[PDB]
Amino acid sequence: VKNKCVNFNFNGLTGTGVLTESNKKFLPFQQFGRDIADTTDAVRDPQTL
Amino acid sequence: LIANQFNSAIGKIQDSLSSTPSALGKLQDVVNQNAQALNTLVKQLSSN
Ligand SMILES: *[C@@H]1O[C@H](CO)[C@@H](O)[C@H](O)[C@H]1NC(C)=O
Repeated sequence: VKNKCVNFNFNGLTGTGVLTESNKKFLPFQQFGRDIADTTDAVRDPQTL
Repeated sequence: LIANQFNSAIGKIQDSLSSTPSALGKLQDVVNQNAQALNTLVKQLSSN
């Protein structure tokens, strides 16, 4: 579910927030991204990549 | 003569401000200090 404030548990990465479609381009081995201050800001879905 | 000197001084002041990326360091230091303090405060959350 997207565009809503909902909890998530993505491959052990747990958190609360709103999930939106992003324009970033992970390499095909990375699972989730981080910000400058080591804050989770993007996640690759394990079933849709 | 005084008017010409005044105009030349103003022009030189603008040129000095434009062609020197170190004149405004006093405000840049404050901005950097605030941003770095916020960054350190946020990064402190990742410590056990
Ligand atoms: C199994 O994994 C692939 C790769 O993530 C995914 O495309 C597929 O939908 C999965 N099968 C499911 C969720 O039934």
